[PDB]
Formats: sequence, structure tokens, C-alpha cells
Amino acid sequence: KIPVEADFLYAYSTAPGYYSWRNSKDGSWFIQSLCAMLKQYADKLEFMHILTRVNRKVATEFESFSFDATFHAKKQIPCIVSMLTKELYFYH
Amino acid sequence: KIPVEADFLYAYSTAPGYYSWRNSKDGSWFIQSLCAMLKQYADKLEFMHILTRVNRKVATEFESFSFDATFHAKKQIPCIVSMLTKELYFYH
Amino acid sequence: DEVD
Amino acid sequence: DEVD
Amino acid sequence: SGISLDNSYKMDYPEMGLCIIINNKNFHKSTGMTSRSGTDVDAANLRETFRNLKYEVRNKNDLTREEIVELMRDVSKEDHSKRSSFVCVLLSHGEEGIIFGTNGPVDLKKITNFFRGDRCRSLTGKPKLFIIQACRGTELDCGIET
Amino acid sequence: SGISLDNSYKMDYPEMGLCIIINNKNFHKSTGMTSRSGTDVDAANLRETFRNLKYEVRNKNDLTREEIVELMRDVSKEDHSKRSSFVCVLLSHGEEGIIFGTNGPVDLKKITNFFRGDRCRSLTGKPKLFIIQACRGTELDCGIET
Repeated sequence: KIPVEADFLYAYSTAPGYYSWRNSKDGSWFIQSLCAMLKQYADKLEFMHILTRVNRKVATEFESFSFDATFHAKKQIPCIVSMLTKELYFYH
Repeated sequence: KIPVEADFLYAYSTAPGYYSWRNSKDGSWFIQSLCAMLKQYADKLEFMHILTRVNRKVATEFESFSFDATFHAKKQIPCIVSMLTKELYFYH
Repeated sequence: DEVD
Repeated sequence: DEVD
Repeated sequence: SGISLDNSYKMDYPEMGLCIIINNKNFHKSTGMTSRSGTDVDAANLRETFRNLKYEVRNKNDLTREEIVELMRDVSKEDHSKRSSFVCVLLSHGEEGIIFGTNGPVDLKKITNFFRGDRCRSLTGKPKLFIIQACRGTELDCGIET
Repeated sequence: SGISLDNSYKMDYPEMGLCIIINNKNFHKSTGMTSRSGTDVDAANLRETFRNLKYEVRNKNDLTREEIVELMRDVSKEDHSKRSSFVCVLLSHGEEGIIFGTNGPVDLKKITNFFRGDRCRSLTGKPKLFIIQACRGTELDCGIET
């Protein structure tokens, strides 16, 4: 038998307990980054490695701008949660 | 800048909300498996891939035995939570 | 930027 | 087997 | 045959699988939730991205909590035998462990439970991916200058 | 020089880093927590495993919640400049988001906060690994026959 919770992967846009950022014109930081990395690496890298690139892209290239000091100049780090039991490549 | 929560990796022995199993003689299922995979693959695979092997080992090779029907024949899946921004190899 |  |  | 390792999921089934995208932009006035401007950009980007990966993409817009649960239940009851995996993308307001329908919250656990190894047998042993764009609380990361 | 990609963490610093192992086996009677038989096997296995990976392993046994916090604070205040990473292994009773000291619980967030990118500058940009062997609730996985 295998665990009923095995083989699940949760690609969260942000760390536990944190807000997640979305630009009204460009879309969310996470989805923008996820699609960009999948388009560029889906035929080359294992899924966890693609998501790590997404983490780096969101972490480095995005910072909030807000007229409200409380929400200004903030950062975000996505959160990869894996219960997968094998490597995952979208190609074969 | 980078997020203050960036570059953290949490290797949980079990999924959110679940018990975690430990054999009084052999040690915990997770740690047993983690050490076995690090010893065998630390000089060969990227850390996320090593942890995925740990997930598969725990998921397939372990099942609880208990005189209490409530705790008998149960399974476990570890939970990899990554906020890392780069691949991690223990060797160079 | 806005939050979800 | 026991639980933590 | 030669040595077989089984270190990667079998992804050569006839179909890559479904990619269900739940795009909630407009919420019922009574919930007090704001419209999620820019989410359509995300939805379109995802649709094209997964289309190119050969997934059967299904986009659903502004679903109530009831419709979300119904959709997930129905999808989990399909025959995924010839599919390599399953993907679900959730775009909405949220809090830790919760995703919002247009009329109220839904526990993420309720959605994912439909796909448990014992409840969706045609997906047992296959990767089930949930991509979630939503808040998980109200904390802000001040960051650190590198 | 040639093309530089920076896709993997720099792990060639003079030292791999510290591997702090907190091995809690015996708990104060007043807490009502049972002794964790077999944890010494885990502690020894970890010590040897990380020793071979060249980490500076420090094993701590039966620490109170106060000692855990003190240890983590002190460690986070060390100069990790010549270290490639940081590893902390927690072996104890636990619940979701909590790890138990011998005399009571400690929020995991409190332990990890000491190592935030802005609070431990000598580890900023370096991998911080927390390995946790402890319960995260009381749910049991019935599994599914494959």
C-alpha cells in the first residue's frame, strides 16, 4: 500500500501565513513567474527544479509599491510543498 | 532585496495534521529513510531529489503494526516544504 | 500591486 | 511502532 | 529487459491529463471581497502554458463555493486511466488552508480529499498538482537588502 | 570568465556549516508526555550521516523549551560567514507548528525566526535546513492497496 496523501504537490504562491501579491495589470507575481519558467524549462528540467527557479524569480525580481507605508516595499517567497514520490518531467 | 523567509527548507517527517511514526528499536521511519538516502545519494543527487527518494521509501516500505485496531496498518508520507531559491548539492 |  |  | 529504476513518474500515457483552472475575479457583494483585477491575465497565461504542455485545459470563472466542490467532485469521478497526471489551479482570495468561492470560503483539504489515493483510483500513483494563487494570512515580508 | 549561471548554492565555503541536533527523549513528568524510545538511534544515525557530509555536528539532549530557544538564539548569533549552510534537526513530540521542549511546547516559527534573512546576516542567501521528526496532528493515513 501507499499513503492516501502520497503523490500530491502543492505549489503555493506564498509562505504560510503571508499575503500573496497580485499586480492588477501584469497579473500575480507567482503565476507570471510560474508560466515564464514552465515555458522556458518544461522541456528541460525536473518539476521541482522549475519551481525553485520560480522561487528565485519571485524572490528577486518583485517588490511591492504602495502609497500605504504598511504595504510598501514588501517581498514574497513562494512555497513548494511536495508529497511526491518520484521525479516529474513534463516530457518523455 | 530578497524575502526574509527565502532560502529555508523544512523537511517534515509527515504531512500536515498527521501523526508521525517511530519504531522504538529501529528509530523513526523518516529519519531512518533520510539517513539511508543521504548516505547513498548525497554525492550524486540534488537535495530535493534525495528527499523525493525519502518520500518514496517511507511511503512504500513502512506500515504500522499495532494491537490497537485504531493505529494498525497505517501509512506515512513525509512533507518537503521548500522556500529555497537555488539547487542544493552537498558536494562541489 | 494588491493583495489576495 | 509508536507515534510522536 | 534491462535495468529499470522507476525514479520518475510515467508521463507517456495517451493524455497528459486535465488542468482545471478556477478563476475567481468577481465576488458576491455580501462577502465584502474585492474584485481581483489582473486575474484574467493569469488565467490566460496558464491556459496557454499548460496547453503547450499538452494538458486538457478547462477554465471556470467566478464559481461559488458550491460550484467549486461540485466541479472537483465531478472531476475526481472521471476515468483518469489514460491520463498521466492531474493539475488544478486556484486563483482567488484566501487565508491559511482556505480558498474563496464567490459566495464564501472552501477548505483546501475538502477539495484535495476528492483526489486521495483511495478516493480517485484512476489517479492513484500519479502526480496530483495543486497550484494556489491566494493569500495564506496577513503577514508582510519586509525583505532584506543583499 | 565564462558564462556563470548561479543555479546552485555556493557550497564550497571553508565549512559546510553547523548541524544542530536536538534529541528530546525524556520529558518532565508534569507534561504527561511519554519517553520517545528509539530516538537515540535516530540521533546517532544523523550525527554520523552529517559528519560524513562534513557538517560540524552538535548533539543536544533533553532540552527544556527555554534551552531550545536559548540555543537557537545563541547559534543564530554566531558568525556563519565561512559556512555554506545551516542545518537543524528536531526530534521530539509535536503538533502542527509546534515542537516540544522537555517542559513544554515551542512554536517552530520562534525557532526559525532567529535565522530570518534580516536577523542572521551571515546566513543571508545561504540554505537554512530544518528537519523535523515530530507529529503535526492526530490524523492517521489508512493508505490504499496498489
